[PDB]
Amino acid sequence: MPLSPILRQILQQLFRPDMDVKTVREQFEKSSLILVKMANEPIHRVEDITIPGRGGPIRARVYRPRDGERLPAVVYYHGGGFVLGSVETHDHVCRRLANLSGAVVVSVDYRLAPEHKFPAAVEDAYDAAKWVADNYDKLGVDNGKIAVAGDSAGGNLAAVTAIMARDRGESFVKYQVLIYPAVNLTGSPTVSRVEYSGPEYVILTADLMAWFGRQYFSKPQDALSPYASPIFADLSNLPPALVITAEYDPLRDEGELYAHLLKTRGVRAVAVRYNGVIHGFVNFYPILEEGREAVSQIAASIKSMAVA
Amino acid sequence: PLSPILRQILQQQFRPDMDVKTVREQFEKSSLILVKMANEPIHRVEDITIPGRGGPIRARVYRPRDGERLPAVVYYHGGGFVLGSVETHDHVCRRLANLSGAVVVSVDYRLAPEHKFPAAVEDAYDAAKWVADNYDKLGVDNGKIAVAGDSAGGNLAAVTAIMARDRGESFVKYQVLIYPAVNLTGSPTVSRVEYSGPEYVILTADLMAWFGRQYFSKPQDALSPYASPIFADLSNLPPALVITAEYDPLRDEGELYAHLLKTRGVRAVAVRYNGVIHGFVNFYPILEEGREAVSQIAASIKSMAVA
Amino acid sequence: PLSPILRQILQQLAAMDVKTVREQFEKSSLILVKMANEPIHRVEDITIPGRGGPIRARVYRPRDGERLPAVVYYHGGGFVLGSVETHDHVCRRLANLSGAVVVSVDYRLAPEHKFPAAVEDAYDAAKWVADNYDKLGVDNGKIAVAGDSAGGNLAAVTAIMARDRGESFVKYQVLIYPAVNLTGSPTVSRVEYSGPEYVILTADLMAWFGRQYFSKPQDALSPYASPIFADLSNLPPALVITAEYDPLRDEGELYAHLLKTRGVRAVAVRYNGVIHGFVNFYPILEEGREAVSQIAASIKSMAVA
Amino acid sequence: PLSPILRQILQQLFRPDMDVKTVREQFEKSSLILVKMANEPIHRVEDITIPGRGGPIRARVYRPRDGERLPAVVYYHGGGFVLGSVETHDHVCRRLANLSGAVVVSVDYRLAPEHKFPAAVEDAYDAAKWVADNYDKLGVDNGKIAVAGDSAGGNLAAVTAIMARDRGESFVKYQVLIYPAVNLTGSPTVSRVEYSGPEYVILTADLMAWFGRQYFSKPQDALSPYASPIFADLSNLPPALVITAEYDPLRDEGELYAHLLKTRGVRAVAVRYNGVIHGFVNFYPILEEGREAVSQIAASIKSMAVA
Repeated sequence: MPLSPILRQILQQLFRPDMDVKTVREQFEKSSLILVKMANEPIHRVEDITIPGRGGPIRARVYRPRDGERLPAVVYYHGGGFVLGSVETHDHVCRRLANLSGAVVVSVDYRLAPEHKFPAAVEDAYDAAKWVADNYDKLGVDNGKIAVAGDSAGGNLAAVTAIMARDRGESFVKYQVLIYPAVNLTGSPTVSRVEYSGPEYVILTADLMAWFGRQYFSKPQDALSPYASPIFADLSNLPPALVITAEYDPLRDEGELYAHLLKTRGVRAVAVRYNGVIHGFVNFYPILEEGREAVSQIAASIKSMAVA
Repeated sequence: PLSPILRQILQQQFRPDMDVKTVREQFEKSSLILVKMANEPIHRVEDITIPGRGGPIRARVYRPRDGERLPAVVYYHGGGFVLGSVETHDHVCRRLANLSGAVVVSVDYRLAPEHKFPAAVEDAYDAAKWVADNYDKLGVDNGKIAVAGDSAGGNLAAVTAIMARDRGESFVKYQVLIYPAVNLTGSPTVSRVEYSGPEYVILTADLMAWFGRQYFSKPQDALSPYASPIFADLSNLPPALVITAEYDPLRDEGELYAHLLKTRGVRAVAVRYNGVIHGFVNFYPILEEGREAVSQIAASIKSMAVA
Repeated sequence: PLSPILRQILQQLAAMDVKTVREQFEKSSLILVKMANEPIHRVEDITIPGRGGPIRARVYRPRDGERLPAVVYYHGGGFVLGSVETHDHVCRRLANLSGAVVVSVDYRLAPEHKFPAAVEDAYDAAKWVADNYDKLGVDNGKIAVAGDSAGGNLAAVTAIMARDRGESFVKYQVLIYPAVNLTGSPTVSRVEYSGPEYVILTADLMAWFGRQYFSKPQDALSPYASPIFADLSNLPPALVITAEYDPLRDEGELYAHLLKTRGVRAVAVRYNGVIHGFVNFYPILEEGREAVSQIAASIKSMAVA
Repeated sequence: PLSPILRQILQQLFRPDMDVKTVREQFEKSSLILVKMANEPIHRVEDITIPGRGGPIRARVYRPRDGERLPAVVYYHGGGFVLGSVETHDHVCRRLANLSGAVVVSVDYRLAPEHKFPAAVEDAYDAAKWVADNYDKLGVDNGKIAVAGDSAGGNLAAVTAIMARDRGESFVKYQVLIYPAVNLTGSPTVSRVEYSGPEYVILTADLMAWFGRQYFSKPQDALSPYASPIFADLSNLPPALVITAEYDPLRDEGELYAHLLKTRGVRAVAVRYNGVIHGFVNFYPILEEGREAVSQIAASIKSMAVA
């Protein structure tokens, strides 16, 4: 299927491996905020909290779409290659998710690389989800059940959080939504990785992916950890999964294989491919119909635990 | 790959010399097994008679809650233009109604070969138009009507939007096409040949050719845009959600239809469900993909996400 | 992903009545012909009496001998463009590598001669070669048909016509990214690779060719226009070459498959990283050289049979 | 779709706890059926002993015609680095020799588990270098040597080209990789999972995992570029022809390898054979795809068409 015409038009606008992390971070915030502002999403209540993690205080933003106790809970991890982003760059997606799902969304401001190498973000991701499950009365959410959700690098963090919970014999993760996740962080190529990582696709080029990996990892061998590459994990007894992939996305192949691999272990799991679009398309919902459709789908899937 | 549960299911005889009544009986019986295992509730449900140009059209109205000015979905069941009824898709409609908050009106359009094309197309338009016109008796909002259908009914849904468009009418605000047949000529796509071998069971080459013979008076009739909406003018059509399945003969054409809508300025989204075959939505009591699809469909209609 | 050198070849390609488009196709093709600079032992032009009048054909003979194998070749060009001259290099190289006499047919071009003018010429020339083997020094029982793109269509249709008459002079068919469905019925590849970025065969160019070829668009429904709708039984064994980034890729590969369903031995090979028309670029494109080498050797040994 | 006859061939039917010798016997026996039905002629053939670093290596020399300074092909049989011999691919080597005009030297490299990685790799390079060094004894042209191999043998061919390059040697002018394994880690591609279920028989998920356990001392060794050449520096390698199969687990990595070669300025062609599975070349007596492949490969070597 071809690129959606509008996306084709949006892509015609003009990164380097030598740029410093700070500059790239600032541009990614600036660019992200354009989308947030055009979304202009409402939210009934929102506040930032500090969650005590292993590596220090973790900032989280709590989006509450309505009044009431024992509300459903989503722990959300923003994308950005493990290097970029924050709760600010995905704020609109979280608000809309909250409002459509009726769930309290807790978006976790995990530690970024290269300052905090793998597994810093993984630790924060687990610590924050566990904190939400354990401190439900402070938040007015369900006792010790959450859905985990995230996009791209955040989809990795969602999958691995589920895995870490399973490895610790914890049962608080009830549902997982992986939005075009990176599940193999080794340098091993898939057809989609090579096919859609050319400069022409902009958002996730080969050069950028290589750069993210150099920031994320302290040593090559860490890419082989199942907490880095969850596609190498034992996938039994993981919670039901929705995996969203994009057609013209380097991570498409591995995303679709993860869903299948989940099923081979008897986990209920659905993979859906959005045609016509690139990696990261959910954040463009104000101007891409596919983004709106995905947020609708993700919300309703969480609300009813449709895959379970 | 095919979902593991689906591989087990697909393990196990249609003939092109079967008489329509037999195929109809077996289709209803199989379908009803799925309806029973779903065991869906509904607040209110009534069967009505819509007076169509070609005669009386039975429809089933599923009301999931109380209130006037509820949104509505006109639903067209699949079955090759030859099989099925409101009964065969009753679970899907109740579940759609419940999740969407919308009144679902499922249409028992006339079947081929007794009523060849364009009988069912004309009934599909009449039924949808009747729902619009009689919004008050239904307690539905005439400004919030969607059309939806699976397979052949996905065709009838798409064509109904076209028919309304051609008459300058605006009562279809949204269309959800669940693995629709949009090119009824024998022109192949890669998917049409790839997933139509006997081992896929549900929509085989033999089965497709047989539907075609039942539906049309002459094979050339498939060249009509009311038969093959992929050949229609597609401008000024309502926003569309197209659901496709990975292992589906109709996959390519449905994804192509979504794309062609976009090229005419119509907002449209194609989503492919991996590891599943044509017809998988009706299998939702046992396929997670099915449940996810109904969830997706209902929410997309409820919020008109694609618009 | 596209071959990098083919990226650079397309970036340098951007950088209309039929006459002008014809002349530009001729001029740029000749660049490739000259850079190939292929030798040939003997070459001369003949005049084949066809139903529609005389048909120019070029005979490439690679060696001395009577009873040589024969290939009737039909050039591409969307039924509107091209000539024996635009594909001279490909034909010379095919003959040298195969050892076969190649008879390239200068079939009548649209819009001057609408469908089925070229179909009629393609059949008449293939038959003439079969009938006139002695004056050619060829074996009338070792004739293959071959052609690229529109010429691929002509070769498939010529084989169908012979079949319809119960004639057996066509023993092998090599369809080089053929167009087998000329209707507006879409395939995924037709839409996927027909954007401006691919240059050689864009949607606009395909539509333009269709308007030139057909007197009315519904003529595409004829099985002599769209051989994918023909009965495919008892046709000669086939080699079908497709290109990965080609609108016609799906239908080419569908055609090979449907031959198999009817009991015809048939092989479909897809060349990765390349676009429609890649064979003619062989002097600067490794896929092109490989394809000519494969086609020539397949013909020589009738490997698929 | 699968070629209909291949669908038949497959339908006429390994377990991960079988011992190496039983699987070797069964592989040899079944291979020899195909060798017998080809019944290829050869002008001259004899077995020689090549002194490798790790000991004596049997090679079979197929000479298709008279003359000194004939071109040469060093050929490595497939079999997962565990099965096979010069015997199992004898027909393919004879036919390749006759069609190419080249002397073919099929190398009986050491098999795992007895001789783990990098035993076969060292034998492969040593045999090829020996051919280049002893060109006068074989009557070949030391400036027209190609490497070739199928599956595991395609890996060995690829890696031999890399080893020659790493030593500043230039005796490998051409490489033909027939559905090679170029990534021996457990990292998946779409094709690896898609076509590795039991219904494909020839190269299943269980068989692939079993081969990886035999070949490697420790699992990390697969990260070596001499085991997984797709991770190697690919600059300054010889021109490549890569043959893939549509319904093959190794399809994706094979196509990726040809492209990676291109990114480093090496001339390379990847061609996908449709309708067929891994190993299809050895089936040429009964598969048109097999005969076409042998024709293609031999002609490409003869003229060094990709160069």
